[PDB]
Amino acid sequence: QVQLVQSGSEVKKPGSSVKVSCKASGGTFSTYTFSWVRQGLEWLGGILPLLNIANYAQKFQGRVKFAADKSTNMAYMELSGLRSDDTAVYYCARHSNSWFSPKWYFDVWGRGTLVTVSSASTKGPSVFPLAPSSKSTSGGTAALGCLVKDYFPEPVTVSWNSGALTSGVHTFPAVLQSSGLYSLSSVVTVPSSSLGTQTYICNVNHKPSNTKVDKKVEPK
Amino acid sequence: DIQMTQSPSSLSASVGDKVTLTCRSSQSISNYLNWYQQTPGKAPKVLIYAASSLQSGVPSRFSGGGSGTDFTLSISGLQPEDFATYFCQQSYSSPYTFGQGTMLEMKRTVAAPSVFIFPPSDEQLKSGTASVVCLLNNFYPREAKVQWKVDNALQSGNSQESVTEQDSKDSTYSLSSTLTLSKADYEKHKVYACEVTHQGLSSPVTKSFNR
Amino acid sequence: KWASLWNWFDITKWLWYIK
Repeated sequence: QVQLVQSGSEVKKPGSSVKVSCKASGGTFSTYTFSWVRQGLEWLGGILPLLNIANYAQKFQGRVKFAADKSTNMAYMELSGLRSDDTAVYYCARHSNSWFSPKWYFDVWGRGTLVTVSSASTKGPSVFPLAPSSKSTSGGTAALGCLVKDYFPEPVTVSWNSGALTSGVHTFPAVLQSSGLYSLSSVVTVPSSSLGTQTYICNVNHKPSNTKVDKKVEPK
Repeated sequence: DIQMTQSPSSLSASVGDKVTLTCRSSQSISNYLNWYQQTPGKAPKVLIYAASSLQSGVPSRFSGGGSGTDFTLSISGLQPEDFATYFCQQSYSSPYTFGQGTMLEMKRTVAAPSVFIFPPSDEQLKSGTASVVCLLNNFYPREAKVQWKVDNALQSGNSQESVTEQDSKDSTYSLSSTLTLSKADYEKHKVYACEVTHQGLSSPVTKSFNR
Repeated sequence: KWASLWNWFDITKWLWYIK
């Protein structure tokens, strides 16, 4: 199974450059072509490591470069002049081999590299309780949650009761605030008869900032 | 230079249904046309290439057809794992362009949301800010409207909302909306309310609290 | 990076052309 292993997530300021890496695993480059596709899906360009030739989309003229190390079976794309709208997941993808047919397709994909372009620096979230009350009950069931506010960059992981609570949990996609910082919420519906007897704790991990918070959510 | 257009943008269907998705190219591209499937958090995966050839391992319920400018992908007996996003892509000429995607969602009967409201926490108020959260839980269809009111005055530009993907347990959606004010503005008002409009509600529902 | 950026050389179909 020929697979593609990609380099880790990147956070870049506007006007800088980023180099994404893609390593062929379970196989070599051989005669194949490898492209980068970001995410709507958009092809940026690709490289033929065998001959050290690259193609590019005109949209990225003067902004994109490619390289490959045949010894390590690693290919690279450098994207320069970064803009906030370059924020995307960048997939490396192998083309099917044209020796069999020119009507090619992307037959192997990497897992993607998240590239965040922003003037913000890494910041851990504040975690606030969404307390259950009579305004969060619907007859036998109560709602509670945690507001995970003002962090950068993505992602954050939220668990409830260290994983002991999974049913009824909704963790929402983050929104990007006008401040350039992210915010999300995680909620759970529980039996309202459990509020005085069961402890509810939201566990929040923001690896980019080494932030780990456990917040008890109590009624008041 | 070649625009790819897909229709419909979103399709609701049931397990076992037969559906046909369409892709159109702005220029003739012979049969240099590929279909990919993508589920949230995962890279796309090819299903059909050269307009009608099935990639090894792809269930035979998938088929493709077309040559020139009009192309179709048919799923004859949708299975749960087929509820995904589908992209077409031309390999005829650079730049190699993708369609915008068709998302398949699961049908269910209309479900009204349960509405909950959360005042700001004491810990956030101490920091000088106030966020109020309104939760719409387990509703269908996805279309829903939330309107923030502060002492019955309609708010705009100070809130954001997020909607979950379709829940695999019950095929519903959930929505969270956050209204954020400074502590100073928050303490000048009393009644905070979110009003919710949805097909399952005969009339809009308001959840509120007094500061 | 330093591969030759030659859009006139179709890297997606060259093997088919060269047979």
